[PDB]
Amino acid sequence: GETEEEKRKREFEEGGGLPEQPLNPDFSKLNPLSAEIINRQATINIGTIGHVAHGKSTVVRAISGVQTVRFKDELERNITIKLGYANAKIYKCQEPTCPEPDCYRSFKSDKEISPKCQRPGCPGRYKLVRHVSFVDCPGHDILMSTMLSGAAVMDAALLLIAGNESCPQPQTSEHLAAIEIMKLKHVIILQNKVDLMREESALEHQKSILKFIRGTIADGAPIVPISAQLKYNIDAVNEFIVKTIPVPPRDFMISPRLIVIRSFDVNKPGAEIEDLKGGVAGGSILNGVFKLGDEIEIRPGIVTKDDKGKIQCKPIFSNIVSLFAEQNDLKFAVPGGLIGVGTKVDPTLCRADRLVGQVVGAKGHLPNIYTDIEINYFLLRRLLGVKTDGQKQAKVRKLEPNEVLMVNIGSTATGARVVAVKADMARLQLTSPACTEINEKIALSRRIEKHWRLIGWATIKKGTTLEPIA
Amino acid sequence: GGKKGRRGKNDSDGPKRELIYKEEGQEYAQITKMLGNGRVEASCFDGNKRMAHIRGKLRKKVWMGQGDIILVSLRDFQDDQCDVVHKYNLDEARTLKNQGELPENAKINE
Amino acid sequence: VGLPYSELLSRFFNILRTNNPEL
RNA sequence: AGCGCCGUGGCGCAGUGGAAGCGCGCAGGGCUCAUAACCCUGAUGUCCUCGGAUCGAAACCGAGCGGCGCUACCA
Ligand SMILES: Nc1nc2c(ncn2[C@@H]2O[C@H](COP(=O)(O)OP(=O)(O)CP(=O)(O)O)[C@@H](O)[C@H]2O)c(=O)[nH]1
Ligand SMILES: [Mg+2]
Ligand SMILES: [Mg+2]
Repeated sequence: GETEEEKRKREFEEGGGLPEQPLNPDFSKLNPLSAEIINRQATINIGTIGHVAHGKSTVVRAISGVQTVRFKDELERNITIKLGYANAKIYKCQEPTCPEPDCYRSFKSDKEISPKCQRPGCPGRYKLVRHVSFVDCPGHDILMSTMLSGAAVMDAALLLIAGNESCPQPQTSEHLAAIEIMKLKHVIILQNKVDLMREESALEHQKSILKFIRGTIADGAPIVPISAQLKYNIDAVNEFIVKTIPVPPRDFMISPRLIVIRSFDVNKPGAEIEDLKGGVAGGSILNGVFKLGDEIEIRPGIVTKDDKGKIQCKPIFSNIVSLFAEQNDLKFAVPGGLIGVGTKVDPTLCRADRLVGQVVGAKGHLPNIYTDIEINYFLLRRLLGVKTDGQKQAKVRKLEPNEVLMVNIGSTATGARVVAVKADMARLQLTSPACTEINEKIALSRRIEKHWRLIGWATIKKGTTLEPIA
Repeated sequence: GGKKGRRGKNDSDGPKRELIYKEEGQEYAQITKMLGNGRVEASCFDGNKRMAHIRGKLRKKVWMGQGDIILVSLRDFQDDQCDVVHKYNLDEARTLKNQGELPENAKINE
Repeated sequence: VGLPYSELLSRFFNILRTNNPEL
């Protein structure tokens, strides 16, 4: 007799609803597994990598249930530029009787804290063990800047390989090596095509996968069959996420910082402009804790060119009006998660792909912007992502002076020009300004086959500073 | 129409003729395409595409077009080519369609 | 180690075989 | 989601303030010994659906339906 919405509301109320975060909790006592932190904010960012026409948004919605938009009326089916966003709350069943593999379950953002166990015969609830944010990375040969920026943001990885297609996929190796660049070993390999794969052919494909990942830094990466259309084998993914991936070191003494990947203009059309909202910076906090109503500034900010050819950088000052997590308004920010900081920044400033991978620092801290950067780069022997028909896969050339190369400094995608080349170090001149705070591991890509190709990793060791104009 | 008609044989067989069946090599076929030099292409009801000559007593005596049922005599020495011998005027073709001497997958109706 | 892979793949195959006899 | 466009008789179009339109199709007839060309006559609607004024509505307008294009996926 009762409607299904009434049933869901009753379960939500019995499940504890969504407890509201305290206005000023004791910050030094909070951990990424605390109830006030875990109930409304994710703590681990898990990225998805895979070839095009393989299925990652389908896998994401199978795991989390939050769909990726796949927008712009022309990027709906082919590729996506901006990373996808998804949210899954990991739950475990307390009862010892039910088997461990199906104890875990990833539930949507609006799921209750203690929802009922959907398994027939088990009257138990669910315990929220971890909150994770699932982000889709673009696996396309030209789509590397966004992919590398996401990999920088990511704390865990999921590689997707199609069993029925060719066993060695060079774009998968590209993404795996890019993840190896940025010091991330928590990778869970997943086979997308298990429904349409034979008994011995699947074993051969798994053996080939094990053969491929032998010399790479990642060694004990778990490998798990999953389904994207039948939407099975999700609980094992939750178990492996909980076990193989521990909490990255991220606590409260570090200075507050933000790395914005995407920007949104909050202005609903049709309704009169009298009721509008400011500008949203979609950023991950790799370090620091934020609250409601803080004072921040985007260090690279506005880029302008004078009549004399000088690059002026304006730090975009902004008061944080609010911070939005996946579900509702929060009062404090847990480090290591993607958050939409809705500030007084112009919605016009957050209109296009403008605030794509830019660093933001709170007032009382001075990240340093640079024009010429003294970098230390390491290359690989062979280019990854090239499909050669059985003859000596592409060989990496040493970088030449006065060559335009795409450098992803943690989040900033800049076209650097080589000033000089040394045995292991180089000088890069940037027309687009970029910052440096502590390390900001750098991904290097070269234009060889008409598109950006990853060549190796690099680290900033020095830079020619520029003093921003207030 | 024209003054040609009075020069003709005046062979008026308007009444319903008795249709002729297939005899030891004579087989039914369907005109697929019209070619030049008084020659046609006939898809026979055996999965083959034979080249059928527009033949004597038939050249300028009856006028035949695309998609016409036809009776054609083969040649044992050369199977590829054959000769159109008789033409059925779309009425007894229906009768053969019900009796099904030809596969019914070849449906040609006005 | 690929030990957790084999059991999960076998469970997947059993589920597909039972739910979809046409395959 | 908003805004711009539209609402065949089979298709492309036209006037929309005075009531069924043209052309191209289709059917029949005519010219020609014969065909095409050409000429003549039709047989097809809810000029999308619900209302307001009006001798009059399809228009003029509004209380909506459906399809296209710009903003563009508008946390
Ligand atoms: N039959 C079958 N189809 C699958 C499976 N997994 C994914 N797909 C197909 O993937 C297609 C698109 O998935 P999607 O995740 O959106 O593409 P994508 O991999 O993100 C594109 P990019 O790699 O550039 O990001 C779906 O239509 C789906 O049919 C699978 O396991 N079986
Ligand atoms: Mg996606
Ligand atoms: Mg006579």
